[PDB]
Amino acid sequence: KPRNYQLELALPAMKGKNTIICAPTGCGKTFVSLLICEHHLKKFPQGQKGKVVFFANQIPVYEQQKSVFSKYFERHGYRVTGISGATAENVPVEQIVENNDIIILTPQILVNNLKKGTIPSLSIFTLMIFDECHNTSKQHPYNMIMFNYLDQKLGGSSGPLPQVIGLTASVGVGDAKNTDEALDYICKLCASLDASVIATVKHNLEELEQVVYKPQKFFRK
Amino acid sequence: FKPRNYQLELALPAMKGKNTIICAPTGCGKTFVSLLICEHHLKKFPQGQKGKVVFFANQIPVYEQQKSVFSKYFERHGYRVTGISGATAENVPVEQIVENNDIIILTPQILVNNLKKGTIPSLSIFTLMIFDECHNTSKQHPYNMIMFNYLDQKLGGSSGPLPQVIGLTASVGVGDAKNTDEALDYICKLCASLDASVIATVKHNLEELEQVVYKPQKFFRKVESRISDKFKYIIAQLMRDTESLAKRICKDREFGTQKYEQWIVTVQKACMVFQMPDKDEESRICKALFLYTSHLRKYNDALIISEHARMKDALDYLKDFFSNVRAAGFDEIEQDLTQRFEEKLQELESVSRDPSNENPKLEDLCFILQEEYHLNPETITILFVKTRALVDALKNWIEGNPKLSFLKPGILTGRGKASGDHNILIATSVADEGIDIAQCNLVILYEYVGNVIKMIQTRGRGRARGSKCFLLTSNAGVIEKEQINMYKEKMMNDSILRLQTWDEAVFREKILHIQTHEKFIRDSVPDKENKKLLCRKCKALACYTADVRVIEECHYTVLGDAFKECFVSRPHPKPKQFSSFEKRAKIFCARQNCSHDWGIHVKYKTFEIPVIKIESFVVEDIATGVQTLYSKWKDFHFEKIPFDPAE
Amino acid sequence: IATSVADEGIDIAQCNLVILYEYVGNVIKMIQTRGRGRARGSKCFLLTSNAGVIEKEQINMYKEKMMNDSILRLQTWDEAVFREKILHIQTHEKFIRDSKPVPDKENKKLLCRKCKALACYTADVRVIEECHYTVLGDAFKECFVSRPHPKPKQFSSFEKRAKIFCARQNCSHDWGIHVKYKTFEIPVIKIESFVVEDIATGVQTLYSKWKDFHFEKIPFDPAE
Amino acid sequence: FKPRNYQLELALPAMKGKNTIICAPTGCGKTFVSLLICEHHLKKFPQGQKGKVVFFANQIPVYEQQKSVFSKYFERHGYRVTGISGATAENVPVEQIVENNDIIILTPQILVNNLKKGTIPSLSIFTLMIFDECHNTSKQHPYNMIMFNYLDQKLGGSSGPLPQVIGLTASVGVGDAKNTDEALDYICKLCASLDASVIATVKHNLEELEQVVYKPQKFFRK
RNA sequence: AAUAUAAUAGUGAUAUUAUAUUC
RNA sequence: AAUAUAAUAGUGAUAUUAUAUUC
RNA sequence: AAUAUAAUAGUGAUAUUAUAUUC
RNA sequence: AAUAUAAUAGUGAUAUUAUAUUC
Ligand SMILES: *O[C@H]1[C@@H](O)[C@H](n2cnc3c(=O)[nH]c(N)nc32)O[C@@H]1COP(=O)(O)OP(=O)(O)OP(=O)(O)O
Ligand SMILES: *O[C@H]1[C@@H](O)[C@H](n2cnc3c(=O)[nH]c(N)nc32)O[C@@H]1COP(=O)(O)OP(=O)(O)OP(=O)(O)O
Ligand SMILES: *O[C@H]1[C@@H](O)[C@H](n2cnc3c(=O)[nH]c(N)nc32)O[C@@H]1COP(=O)(O)OP(=O)(O)OP(=O)(O)O
Ligand SMILES: *O[C@H]1[C@@H](O)[C@H](n2cnc3c(=O)[nH]c(N)nc32)O[C@@H]1COP(=O)(O)OP(=O)(O)OP(=O)(O)O
Ligand SMILES: [Mg+2]
Ligand SMILES: [Mg+2]
Ligand SMILES: [Mg+2]
Ligand SMILES: [Mg+2]
Ligand SMILES: [Zn+2]
Ligand SMILES: [Zn+2]
Repeated sequence: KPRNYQLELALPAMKGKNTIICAPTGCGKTFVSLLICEHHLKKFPQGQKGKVVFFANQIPVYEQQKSVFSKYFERHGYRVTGISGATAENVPVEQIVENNDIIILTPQILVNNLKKGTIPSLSIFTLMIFDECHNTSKQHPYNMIMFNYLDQKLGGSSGPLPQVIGLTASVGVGDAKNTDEALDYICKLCASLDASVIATVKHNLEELEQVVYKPQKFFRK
Repeated sequence: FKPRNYQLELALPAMKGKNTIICAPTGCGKTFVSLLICEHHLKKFPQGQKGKVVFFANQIPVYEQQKSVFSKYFERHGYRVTGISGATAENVPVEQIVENNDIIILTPQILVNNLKKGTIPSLSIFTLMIFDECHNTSKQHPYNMIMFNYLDQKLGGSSGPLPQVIGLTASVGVGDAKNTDEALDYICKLCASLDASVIATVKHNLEELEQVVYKPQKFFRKVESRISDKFKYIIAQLMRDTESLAKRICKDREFGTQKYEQWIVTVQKACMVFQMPDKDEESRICKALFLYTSHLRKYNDALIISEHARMKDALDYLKDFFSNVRAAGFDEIEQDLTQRFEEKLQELESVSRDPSNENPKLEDLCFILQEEYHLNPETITILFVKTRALVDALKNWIEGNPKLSFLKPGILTGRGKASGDHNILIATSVADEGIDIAQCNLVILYEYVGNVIKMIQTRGRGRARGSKCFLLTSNAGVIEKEQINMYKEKMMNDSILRLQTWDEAVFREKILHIQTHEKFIRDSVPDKENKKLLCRKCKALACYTADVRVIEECHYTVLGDAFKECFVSRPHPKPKQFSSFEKRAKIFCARQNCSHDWGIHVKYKTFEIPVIKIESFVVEDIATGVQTLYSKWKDFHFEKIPFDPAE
Repeated sequence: IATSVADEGIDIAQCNLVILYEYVGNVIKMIQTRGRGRARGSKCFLLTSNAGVIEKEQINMYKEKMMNDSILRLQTWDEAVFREKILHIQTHEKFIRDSKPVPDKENKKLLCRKCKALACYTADVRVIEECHYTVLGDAFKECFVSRPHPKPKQFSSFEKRAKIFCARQNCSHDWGIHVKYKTFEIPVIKIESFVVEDIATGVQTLYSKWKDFHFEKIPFDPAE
Repeated sequence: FKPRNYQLELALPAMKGKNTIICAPTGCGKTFVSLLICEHHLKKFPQGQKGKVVFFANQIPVYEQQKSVFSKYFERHGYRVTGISGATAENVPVEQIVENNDIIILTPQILVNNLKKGTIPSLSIFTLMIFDECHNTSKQHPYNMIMFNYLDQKLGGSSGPLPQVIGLTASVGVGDAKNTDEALDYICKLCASLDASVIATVKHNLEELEQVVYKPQKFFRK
């Protein structure tokens, strides 16, 4: 039984919109991910099937997400697998991606396999989820994958592209000294993830504030 | 191809770029007129430009026919012909299909819907429009919606180019006009609806036209009603005993008439809103009342059927009814009523097996058929009746009659809830002209009441010289209706010939006036608290208005696993795909074999969902307790939550 | 409160009290049930009004003694000899294991076991993947009702959607299920709900399982 | 309608997805055979997928007839039928026309020219191909050019999905063959041209067929 | 302009003519 | 679900039924 | 639809019911 | 080996160090 604000955060994503989901740490973004993935996979007709890729930037988060998704989606008939640096070598990555509906990856695997050529395009995925998506910027692996995405989009490749969902507790304003510059930075981040929507808790705020409380900060000089 | 002179004469005003209503007798070959107009229209453009024609067929057979003819004819000229009907309208790029074809055959609802969605931005994309049976352009008919768009663009400041409008009809109609002047008004309003400045009729070439389409002679047969009803004498006792049974539970007009039908329907709707503290008892007596009024209705129907046909046919109607009832299941009330019916069955079949009781109308009909087939054994007949029950009735009556043995009957009805060997074709009615069938040199109208347009159109079956049309009735009013319809035709032709004499400019001015007036006329709080939806028969709880979702601002479905326990289902007798929906099965009330029809079960996109009609339910307000009944979902006013796939 | 659990199953909370109410089982389940009593001081009561049940599980205890003793005996044997004996038993079992009735092509009639209404014909019955049986034609569709399945499940290539019942005079006898199989939406019927009348003879016989019903079973062809 | 048994028999190898040359006497109603195969082909696809059938008529009258019949038959089932001939082939978005229609009747030269022009990138857009009078596939005839494209795609390194291929003929021909072995070679070469692994003829149902198409008695007047 | 079939001349590729079709 | 026609009830917007069509 | 276990009649293959599981 | 963040120096690209991660 999901909390209301989780449904509220998941709603723009479930409508097929590329979305940056911004909510405080500990609000249970995992279940949001599960809802988005479930709705995304079940929406496809009989003659078609979706493929979801979940990017976790760290091995503990990788294993956790892999376990949770495997336990949750085994029932619905979706095969969940994962590729980390340990199991990434001397394996048919293309087949592993092809033979599974949900694939949990550390971004470096996809970067390496993309530039190596084993995975020709991102068109193989119908959905992408970046955990801690604020990391998409500069030379970070996230941003490299997204560079592949945008290179395909802005080019004449004319191939189908996956829906992109970011997840973060903060997008960040960067070095911005004022709200205008902040707006520009946030816009550039949205551009990085090709997101047209930023989802935050609005209607359900009072419920959210009964879960994650803001601690008091003191300054000792 | 060798076109007749009157066809060129009719097509001439349209070829001059004039918006034109083409009025000519049914069967004169209007298709060739359309072909000529389209060919000339397409070939008139310079090299750097091209025209786009859209043809409106109101019915699918006409759609396929016209699409085929236009494709076969215009392929050699380098013009692509396509079509979009209800079947092929879904999940297709309508805009591109229109853009990539020169001639497009369409059922009007496609264009109305696509204009409403905005997929087709403007009517400016067409340089020519052709309305088949253009007399249908009026009121809320799809044709008139299209023309609403057209005139909204013309009278507006958009200043976009508009297509030439060509209507086609056998009769424009005078409407309700009691005199020629008012008829002139109606015709002018029609011309305003189609934005037509010209009414084209055959004048110079009439002598050629009259050698193709001949006017059949019309005879009026006025007969007497059957002199004595034994059948109604005894069945009025079953109506009386049933309304006496109803007279036990109630705590609260002639038989065999429409008045009694209206009364018993209003009563049936009155019994659904009665309430008690005990709800199960309420369900019992409401089911009882529903059943009583139902049997009453069926008995009434039997009376009427036997008025217009054999008493055996009415008896068999009731027997079919009770057969179905027996198939439904054993209900105490139904078993009772069927029992009391079965008590009188012997007496009844005793009373319709007698040759003495045969109705005067069927005797006279038999006389007509006998004489006409005696004179001409090769005669092909078509027999129009009001109801399908009468279709079956006369179907059985003909082959159940030894004297009519030369007849080989056939059936023509609608789909919904000479060289061959069929000599006579019994039918209900056919919308407009339709596809040409075998020529009938005998047309029998049995208790038929039409309008002037249908009268003029039915002549198309009699095109051959020597065709005859009889009107047989016991009502004596029907005669008068047909006669005043003939007078209406006179008014029509005279008013048309008067309009043709006007200066075209002045006529355009009057038309513009009418159009602007009509546009002026045309341009002229939902309840948020939860309601209950109860069965209209057993008063059982079916749904809550919070569970109801609205798909495409039209169809209504239900969410939750709760509703799945309230209904049963059986595969749909007539599986049909409407819009984006595909009919699968019928859903009925599941409580104690109530089996009341709640709606249908359909496949919509990826979902398998039930769709219900408010007509089958009673709306109870939780707060007040007041129960209400509703026409259609349009008249039910509450805030309707759109269907969300993500919900 | 529970009915039964196959084998050990998932590990549950530790119960220091296990009560068997009119319960009868084998030695294996007896030893497995102890797994819920792992902690010291756990107790197991067997409560019955039958002088038999007690006797049953004590001969089960004796069976356990025999088991442990026999295992202790087998563990003293030489592994080579044991391999030899095992191979002997294996070959024997394979010999026993390595060691079809003529189908009836006469058209039968499948009648409702309750109301004796005609449901199906054996000419209409088609077999999907050697196991499940369906009914062709639009004739069958007027013989049955359907209700949304209370426990929809996916088995193999099939998806359960509705349950189907008899339509005649509210017989409502359970004839089978209605399923989505590949591209087709089709009913699947069980023979245990029907009576077979060969009306050549006029004889009515009853079959519990489909594989015990021998008639001509034609494969399901999408190309029909 | 009510198909004759030999028609179902002839269509059966095609309805199982095999590339098939159908060889039957002239006037046995091959039209309804095509209708059967096409209907089954289009209805076999799941919801999220759809097929595209292309019918090759070598002559304009046959083109118009087949276009008409297919249109009248498949309109009710929700399949758009169209056609492209020499008259309608110029200054039109042929690629879009192919894309936006389920059943397309072509004269072969349209497909040849449009394949060569590049407007139709691959035959992978069609899930089914039907050649009327398929014995014409040989030498430089347009049919054989189309099949050259097909076979170049098949035998080539990168090969996408390929359409099922159904030929229709009264006679496959033996060529100049002077004996049954050379005839066998010619027939095998023809089957190789159309990529057909099955030759369907009427065998089980022969009596029914011989009640429909009778063989005229031939006399020679010297 | 291209394609097919037939007859012909030639050992053959082909060539002439006849016939049909297509873009 | 929408639309048209006819009869009936009402002064009428409408309403009921019948018939047909469309999406 | 298959599989296992238990009770019950049969000497037994089995059969009925109960329970549980799997595809 | 790659990447991110922070401090510091520099107008800046960057550079040093610290910290963390990934392959
Ligand atoms: O070289 C040919 C050709 O370029 C052109 N031509 C004439 N008809 C066609 C045609 O149907 N298709 C194509 N692709 N090209 C065509 O004309 C040149 C020769 O002219 P002709 O005198 O031989 O042709 P004409 O129209 O006078 O007579 P015919 O075509 O009926 O035989
Ligand atoms: O409210 C209606 C409607 O939502 C839906 N429905 C049924 N047929 C159609 C249709 O042709 N076009 C549209 N837009 N909507 C349709 O069903 C609801 C009512 O169900 P019914 O019981 O009246 O439908 P049924 O098939 O049983 O009768 P009928 O359609 O043959 O007259
Ligand atoms: O003959 C059976 C069978 O073909 C099919 N069926 C039903 N459930 C399954 C299943 O779990 N696995 C397989 N392989 N096949 C199955 O249904 C036919 C009989 O229908 P039932 O009424 O017995 O099945 P139902 O769902 O109504 O009851 P239940 O078995 O789940 O309890
Ligand atoms: O140039 C580097 C590099 O080639 C190699 N190396 C060491 N660790 C890694 C690694 O995690 N991933 C990759 N791709 N390459 C690696 O060693 C060379 C330098 O040796 P170092 O002394 O700097 O590395 P070392 O293991 O000794 O120290 P540390 O990296 O654990 O702190
Ligand atoms: Mg799917
Ligand atoms: Mg053939
Ligand atoms: Mg499909
Ligand atoms: Mg060519
Ligand atoms: Zn009910
Ligand atoms: Zn039954």
